[PDB]
Amino acid sequence: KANGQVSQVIGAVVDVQFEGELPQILNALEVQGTQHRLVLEVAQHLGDSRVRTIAMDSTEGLVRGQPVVDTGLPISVPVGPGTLGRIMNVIGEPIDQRGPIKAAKLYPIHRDAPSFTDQATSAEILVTGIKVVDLLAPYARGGKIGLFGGAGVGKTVLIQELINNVAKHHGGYSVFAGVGERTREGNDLYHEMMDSKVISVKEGESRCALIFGQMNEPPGARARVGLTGLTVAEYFRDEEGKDVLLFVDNIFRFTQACSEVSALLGRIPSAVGYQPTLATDLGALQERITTTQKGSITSVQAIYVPADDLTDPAPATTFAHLDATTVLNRGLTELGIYPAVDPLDSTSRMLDPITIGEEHYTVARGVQKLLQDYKSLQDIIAILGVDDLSEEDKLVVARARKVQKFLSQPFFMSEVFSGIPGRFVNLKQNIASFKALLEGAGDEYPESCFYMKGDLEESLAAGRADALKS
Amino acid sequence: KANGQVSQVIGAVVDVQFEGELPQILNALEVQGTQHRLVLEVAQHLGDSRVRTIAMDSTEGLVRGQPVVDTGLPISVPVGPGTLGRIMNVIGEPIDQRGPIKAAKLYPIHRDAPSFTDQATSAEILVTGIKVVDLLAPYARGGKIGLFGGAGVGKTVLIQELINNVAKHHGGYSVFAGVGERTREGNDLYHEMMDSKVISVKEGESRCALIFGQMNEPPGARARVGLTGLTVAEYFRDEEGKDVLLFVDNIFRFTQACSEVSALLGRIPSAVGYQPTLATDLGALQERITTTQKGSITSVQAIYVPADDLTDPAPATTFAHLDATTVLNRGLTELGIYPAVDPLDSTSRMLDPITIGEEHYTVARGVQKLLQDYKSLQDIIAILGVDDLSEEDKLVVARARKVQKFLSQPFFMSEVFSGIPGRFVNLKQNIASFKALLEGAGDEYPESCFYMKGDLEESLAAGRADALKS
Amino acid sequence: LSTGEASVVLAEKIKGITQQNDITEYGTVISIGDGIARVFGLTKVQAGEMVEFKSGIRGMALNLETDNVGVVVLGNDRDIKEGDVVKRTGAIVDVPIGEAMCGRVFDALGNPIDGLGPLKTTQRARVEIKAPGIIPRQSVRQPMQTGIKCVDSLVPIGRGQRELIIGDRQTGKTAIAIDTILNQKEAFNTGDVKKQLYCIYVAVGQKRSTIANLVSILKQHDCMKFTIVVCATASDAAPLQFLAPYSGCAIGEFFRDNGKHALIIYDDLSKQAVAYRQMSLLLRRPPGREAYPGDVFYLHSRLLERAAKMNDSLGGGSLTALPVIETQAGDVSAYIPTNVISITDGQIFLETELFYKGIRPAINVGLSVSRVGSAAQIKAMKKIAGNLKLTLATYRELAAFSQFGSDLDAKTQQQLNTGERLVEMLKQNQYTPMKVEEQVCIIFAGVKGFLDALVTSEVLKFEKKFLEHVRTNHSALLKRIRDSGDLSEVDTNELNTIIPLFIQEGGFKLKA
Amino acid sequence: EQASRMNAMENASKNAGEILSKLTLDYNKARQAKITMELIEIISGASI
Amino acid sequence: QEQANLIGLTAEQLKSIKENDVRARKEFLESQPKLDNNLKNIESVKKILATWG
Amino acid sequence: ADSINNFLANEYLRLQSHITSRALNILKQAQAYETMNQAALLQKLIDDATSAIDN
Ligand SMILES: Nc1ncnc2c1ncn2[C@@H]1O[C@H](COP(=O)(O)OP(=O)(O)OP(=O)(O)O)[C@@H](O)[C@H]1O
Ligand SMILES: Nc1ncnc2c1ncn2[C@@H]1O[C@H](COP(=O)(O)OP(=O)(O)O)[C@@H](O)[C@H]1O
Ligand SMILES: Nc1ncnc2c1ncn2[C@@H]1O[C@H](COP(=O)(O)OP(=O)(O)O)[C@@H](O)[C@H]1O
Ligand SMILES: [Mg+2]
Ligand SMILES: [Mg+2]
Ligand SMILES: [Mg+2]
Repeated sequence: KANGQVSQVIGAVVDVQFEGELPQILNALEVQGTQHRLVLEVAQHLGDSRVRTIAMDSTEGLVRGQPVVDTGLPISVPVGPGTLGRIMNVIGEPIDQRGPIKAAKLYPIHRDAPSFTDQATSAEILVTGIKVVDLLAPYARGGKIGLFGGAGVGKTVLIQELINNVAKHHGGYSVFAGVGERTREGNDLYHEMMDSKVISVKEGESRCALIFGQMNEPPGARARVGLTGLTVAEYFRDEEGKDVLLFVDNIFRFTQACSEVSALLGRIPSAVGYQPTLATDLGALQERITTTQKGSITSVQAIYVPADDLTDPAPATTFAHLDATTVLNRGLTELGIYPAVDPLDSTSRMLDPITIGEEHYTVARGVQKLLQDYKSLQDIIAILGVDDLSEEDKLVVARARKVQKFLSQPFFMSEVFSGIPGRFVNLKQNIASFKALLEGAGDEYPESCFYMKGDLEESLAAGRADALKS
Repeated sequence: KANGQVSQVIGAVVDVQFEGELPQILNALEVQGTQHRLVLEVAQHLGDSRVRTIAMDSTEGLVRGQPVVDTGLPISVPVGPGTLGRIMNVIGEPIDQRGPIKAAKLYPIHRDAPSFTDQATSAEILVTGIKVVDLLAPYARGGKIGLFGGAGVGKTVLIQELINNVAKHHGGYSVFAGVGERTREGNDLYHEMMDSKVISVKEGESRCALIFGQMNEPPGARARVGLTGLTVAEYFRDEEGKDVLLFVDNIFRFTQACSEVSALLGRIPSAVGYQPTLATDLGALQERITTTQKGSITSVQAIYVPADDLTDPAPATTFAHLDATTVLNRGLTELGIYPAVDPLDSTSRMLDPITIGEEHYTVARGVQKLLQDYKSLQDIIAILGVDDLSEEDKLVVARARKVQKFLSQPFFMSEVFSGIPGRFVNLKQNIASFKALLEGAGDEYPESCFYMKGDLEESLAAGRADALKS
Repeated sequence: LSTGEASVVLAEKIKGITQQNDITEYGTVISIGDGIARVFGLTKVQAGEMVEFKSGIRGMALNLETDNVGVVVLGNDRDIKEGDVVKRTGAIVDVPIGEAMCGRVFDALGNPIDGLGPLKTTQRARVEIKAPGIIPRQSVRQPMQTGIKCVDSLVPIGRGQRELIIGDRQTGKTAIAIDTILNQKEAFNTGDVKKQLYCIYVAVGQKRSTIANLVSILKQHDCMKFTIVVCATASDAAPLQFLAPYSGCAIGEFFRDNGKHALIIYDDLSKQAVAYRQMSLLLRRPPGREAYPGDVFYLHSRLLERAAKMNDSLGGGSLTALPVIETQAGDVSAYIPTNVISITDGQIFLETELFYKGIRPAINVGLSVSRVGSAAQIKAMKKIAGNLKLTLATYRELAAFSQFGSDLDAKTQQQLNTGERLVEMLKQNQYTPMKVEEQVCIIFAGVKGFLDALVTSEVLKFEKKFLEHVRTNHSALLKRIRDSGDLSEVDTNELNTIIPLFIQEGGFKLKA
Repeated sequence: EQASRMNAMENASKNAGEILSKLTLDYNKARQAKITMELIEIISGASI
Repeated sequence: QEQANLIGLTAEQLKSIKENDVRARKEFLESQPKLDNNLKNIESVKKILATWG
Repeated sequence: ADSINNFLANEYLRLQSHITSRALNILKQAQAYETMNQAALLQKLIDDATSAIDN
């Protein structure tokens, strides 16, 4: 019927003038007479039959007064086994050139979070194979995980490792959502997924869904692409009931995207320019990613730290919603330690004496206390060497270096970068490895033999060989 | 007959719509139909017969169009001996539940400061009983006194001691204006003055007035309740040539309260968010608190230093108006010394060799130089220690520590915390005690006895007692 | 009461149900966005008055302008549309209060989210009410046992004060609150109404999964029977997060005015400031420093100032507040933390370094302080608490010389070791509250220096073994310390004699 | 002893200067961010 | 009739009460003393503990 | 002799406290169920009223 008419176009925000029967908020509107159909979500009713909406695609080419049709429903994206192995757009359009997606029903990307009555704990550890992770901040399936890191610190490489170790062996479906990232990784990930046989064109395979909101998309798209992929995950959680691995690339872009459009929507800037609805908008997206009685969703979410400022409102508020935390430090990367995980900043709710074995708890605190004490002395160690340091303190410093170097290990996905084969460390080997190291097993060997090693026994073989050659 | 009417209500700011004969600025308006007496102070004339006012009580319950009556005069509060020994509200209401207040007449809280020709300034030592104060920062009777302190440094307890030591045995009256502080302290002080007989129910007694603008009051009231207490002191000053003791609690709340509404009033925020009229608003209050031909006022006002940042605009401007300054340091509290009076930062306009005796001035600087030298040695002592110092420096550090610890004095208000009964130190014994230490009279005895002592003789007696004990 | 008599009263009550409806003014919404609704007309509306939309969701009229009215949507604002009807109820925001609140979980508005059944309550109090005056208050002279050794000994909390749990993320801020609720359960079982303390937990901007885990722990320990949980999650609108603190506070005033004792625990208030900031910014109000409104200080002050100790004339009730504050990088110089510290009486600083060095609860005694001081502690505690502070003070000083080394005087070695015993003594696990009388015994053995004999690694386990040994054999001793509340000389001699004796009895590492 | 001590103080004073200079850069960087933050607050309040 | 109608204690409802009484007994009797563990290894004491009941 | 004489004495009180506590718990526990049965009966009455409205 085209009851709406474009009133004004300002960047990604477009207003539409209707004669009557205004659409509800969050409803999807389609502009007519423009290739590459544009979808507009209702956000505010400015009055006088004027509604302000956000644009998902480039607004270049729009003309004031152009008609607009009211669908009467929010953006509905296809969900079901058809999305498996298929790449979707922020508005549910397939961008993989694979044909139309076969979905039983179209669910709206806007939905309320699960109630308080429908909530499950699911306190079960998730062995990822990374000793530094399983030791300090062990991930638990069905809980929320957060990866904090700056520009070029190893967030993507870490995600690829988890996918190789967890997603492949996983039984239930999976969902990958990219928000404001380089499209090259999306292409490499898709082809890499096909080569690994994780996904195939044959029907009945590819127990994993792919969603991409790469930077090429304009504002508004990177802010709602997560809801699209999240809706695909909620379907498997409630309807299918099986476990789901919701891989979410850097999410800071979502919050950033909102800020990029908040100013245009007439909102007053926040402390450092963000939108005032950052907490609520982010909360609605975060409260929906939770395990319930129907199914569990183990979400691995990356958080980009702007300018390495952890005190920024966006990442700071995210900590309160995460169960397991893994903060990546750039200082470690300079030293060559990979994965550059900060053990004193990587917090995890799963770490407690009652949930995990008491031995695992003691070994964890032993390493944290060791590194914590060493960290309290790095200042003086910089001004002057450790020679003048006390004997007991020198032992702490010496053993701290051994543990720090042993934390690093090569990844299978990062095999091309370093050039050495990856390592998969079992949980039992992880605990036993650090247990013997804290006791003073490999203290006699040089700290170099522990660099990029999988198990403690591997470092001893290298350390013993280094002593034999000389 | 009400001429005005409520037109706009947002937060604590309320606008009234008048038909004719608008009220002058600062006038008191009475709203009719409220469960509690609400008073509005005219602040700005916005034109079109509109006036913007600030509410003294909670604005909840108001209604647009509610009639407003014009009193034709600013907020008038009861003055006279009837207020002595009674708690009063910002608008003059008795909140002590002891009945109505009897006043010979009502004076306005807004008035012009006394002229310059009739200033009649005078300097007179005030023996407060505190040795550290009477020595380094002597107070002048009839001059302003500032107690700069952070959050939880001991400035509130120090005020209680000054009242216990100065207010009592005072021929004239005293006024206590507590603005913005917690109400718990108010109830404690009220019960304290009652037990200490400073206030009583029997008429003709209680030579002390109490005013409270505690946190429980909304904005605007905390910014003008201070003026109410001043009007009471001004009455006792002009009408009777009696020395008035004005004990003002933390005043930063006054400037803070103004900033809480400065935004809504239309003012542009300052460098630190304060109102542009900070200097003028503070100047109008400081100029009114001064001695004149009729009477004198010895005002003891505390300045809360948020985050221990003395560079804040509010306290920075206050230094220019104060005669005596008492800056509290948090480091001393960590050492256990009380009162934690910073000897270097604290200054007094009376600290002049011409004003006070030359001997008093000499001993004062002797201590300041001793402490200043000891502070510089802390750097080298940290790395090398006291042993590596020369004999000259060792004696400096030795006497400096004894003098620093000897500054600590237990007062009556600190008995509950420490458990040692308070003590009063005279000016003569104070100067003589420190003068002897500068000459090395106590260099032989340990530095432990020169801690929380009143007089040097008390320290020597305790030293000998410890000897016979072992 | 016979079953027939009760049924008749039940039927008679259902008979006497009145329902009156009067003309209620309504207005149209000029605009709606981000939860803010501009309403046309709807005059003679009171500030903060409750209004109902077409869908059925409520709203609070905050901004009363000559042109329109600024209303905040108290829920999801998807169904709201331009021109919709808005009916004013005629009553300020309120919430249900009573004894039935205990054992349930409600939201900011007060609706139960447990799903068990409707709330059976008849008393409703206004959310925002003027705080008590100066006369109704009373000096705090009753201890509020939290169950933590370091807290109950160094930073005593008396019923009626305000203590601030300040720290960084994952520093044990919530762990302290849980331990307190668990400790009060024992006093609830025993028939001592003078020591029962109703617990109220206000969750503001927290994931429901965490609150779900929180409630399960209370039921596990059976401590939910006397706990009230108010939930204002992140998905909840900012006004809900803004009213939830005051909402739960009104529930506490019930026990306060009724001579009872209630403990309210406000979660991170920084989240409230963001919701309050968001609510203010969307209303087109001029922002202050850090984008927060000008009267943000009045917010927390008005909320915390209500907690007080009512005098005996009103029943002697008391309301204790334990607001929590989350710091970004341990910087307490920020605006919001600085204000809250100046409002509360004492503050508990949590350090991340101490947490990872094994000092859990990671409490920085150097900065923590309480206005009430020893006025709340019991006689048997003040005597031992005083010496404990001095000993710990010296140990922190000698900490540096430990690195210096190369020599150690006989006494310094003792003071260095003695302090190490106390630090190892104050440590406490999670979900393990201790009784007040038990702490007095352990804290006593530490200051006296008996712990200097056994190795430090054996001090923590010695605590458990010692307490168990006392409860079985020395039961009369615990009763006297509990009833009388004082450590008599007879108990000192007996206690002073068994502590050295027990250490020799049990199998420990006596070599210091 | 005196020989090694002198060399140690030289290396220590050297390292002390390098770190002191590094923090100076961060101090200036933080100074610019401080003026930026405060200035935006004033503009935000002046806008309305 | 109200005697039983008001309080209709079912068989299983009273059965649970009876099990608690038995449970209290077994706990009271089977409760053995807790002394030094590795020191009470005498043939006599161990025999008594086995037949504690 | 005095160690066993005092043991049986204090043990006798512990047994007495065990019985009185058992006799009191069984009574209080039974009362708890009795109140639950009464509430369930009355709850059915309220449930019948609500169903009548629906009809
Ligand atoms: N006293 C303690 N003893 C043993 N473990 C503890 C203790 N305190 C915290 N932990 C562990 O720290 C984690 C949770 O910390 P906690 O929630 O208590 O601090 P928090 O400041 O409230 O965190 P957040 O700010 O994110 O809500 C858990 O892994 C817990 O096991
Ligand atoms: N496990 C690793 N081991 C060794 N080097 C690595 C490892 N991970 C990353 N590097 C290097 O770190 C760089 C940045 O990693 P990346 O995940 O791409 O950061 P970003 O989050 O910005 O995408 C990579 O280009 C890679 O060269
Ligand atoms: N003379 C004193 N000696 C030792 N401790 C003190 C002394 N005075 C106060 N303390 C402590 O200071 C705290 C009170 O600080 P306060 O005076 O109220 O600061 P503020 O003025 O900011 O409110 C109390 O906990 C009290 O135990
Ligand atoms: Mg990356
Ligand atoms: Mg104070
Ligand atoms: Mg917490």
